Amino acid sequence: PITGLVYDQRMMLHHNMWDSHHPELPQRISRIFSRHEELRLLSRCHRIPARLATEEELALCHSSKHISIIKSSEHMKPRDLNRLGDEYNSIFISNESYTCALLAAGSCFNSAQAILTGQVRNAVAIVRPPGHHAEKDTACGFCFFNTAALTARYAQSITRESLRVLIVDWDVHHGNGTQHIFEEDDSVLYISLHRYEDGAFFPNSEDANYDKVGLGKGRGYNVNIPWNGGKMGDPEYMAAFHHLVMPIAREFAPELVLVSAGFDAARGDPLGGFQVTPEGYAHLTHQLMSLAAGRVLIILEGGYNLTSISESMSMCTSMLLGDSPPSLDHLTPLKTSATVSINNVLRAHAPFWSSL
Ligand SMILES: C[C@H](NC(=O)[C@H](CC(=O)NCC(C)(C)C)NC(=O)c1ccc(C(=O)NO)cc1)C(=O)NCc1ccccc1
Ligand SMILES: [K+]
Ligand SMILES: [K+]
Ligand SMILES: [Zn+2]
Repeated sequence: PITGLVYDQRMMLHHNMWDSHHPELPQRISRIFSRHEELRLLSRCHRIPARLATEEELALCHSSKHISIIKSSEHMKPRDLNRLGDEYNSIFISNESYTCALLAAGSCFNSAQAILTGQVRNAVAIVRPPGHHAEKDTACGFCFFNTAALTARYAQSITRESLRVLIVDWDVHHGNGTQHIFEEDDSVLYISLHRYEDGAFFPNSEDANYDKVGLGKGRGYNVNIPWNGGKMGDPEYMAAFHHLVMPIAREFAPELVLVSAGFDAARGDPLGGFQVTPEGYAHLTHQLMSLAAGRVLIILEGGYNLTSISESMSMCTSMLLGDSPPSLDHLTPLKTSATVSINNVLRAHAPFWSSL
């Protein structure tokens, strides 16, 4: 069994012209890549080439107007780049942003293709800018195009329209864009765990609550696991996976698993305030590998402590390669509010999933 890896240094060119120290740094992906080399993980993987997504591929999820506007940023003057960035919630743009976003999506397309055609069993994509806040018609939260959602649609386009795709989003923030793109869809099961705080955490919408279960034929195929009341870690994520993510995922029986793998719930993250450990992320990865004949693609989203994300994603790759899961700490008892959250989600999703 072969693990694939895609990384292209050109995705470092997207940058914040107003604040060179903004945490969504080019060095996020180069530090992760260097750690894969130091831990001798990189040489164990099949190297998947990056490529640009095409505009027809972007149109699987995004409107013609959104694609055109972001594409035009490649040729804008600084004053226009500044004005364009201000037309979105939490976006900075440079002349290289569009190309980097194309590279991030196209890299994931090549990895999903490699997985689905049997060239590799599973794969990891070290990409930026991230994707899961991007909506059909707008950029948001450092995301221009929704890489994970696009990869699900691309995978369906090269197999069959009904290919069952699971997206697990363990970035600390809700993937509002991914939820909305698939809200009415029963072919793509979206499961997000995220810091919620009764709506007082980015992206600041009640769409992230546990009672948003999907719409129409998609009812039951949107699973929000919202955390409230302080710092969650390995015990809470392991419990949510044990009682919610994996039972629902097994009943759905995905043919492809995409992980929106932000590492901003990691211990040490300056923005997330949580303390999932690298061993925790290894155990989450190892559980997902029991799905979909092992067809798992791990896609970088957020995560802003350079050392934490480098250790955390390297631990995921080590699991994909088949290494034994590392020992976890003594798991402290579940925090009270996490028990509440799990009970709320179970109650909301019991109508739809007999295994609950
Ligand atoms: C005030 C509020 N602030 C933000 O939205 C900050 C903006 C920023 O960059 N701050 C610098 C900092 C990151 C160092 C804190 N963004 C995030 O906190 C953030 C963090 C992580 C991810 C992510 O993707 N993780 O994976 C996405 C977004 C803001 O702008 N309102 C403007 C508005 C306009 C229009 C409507 C509503 C609102
Ligand atoms: K999430
Ligand atoms: K869905
Ligand atoms: Zn995030």
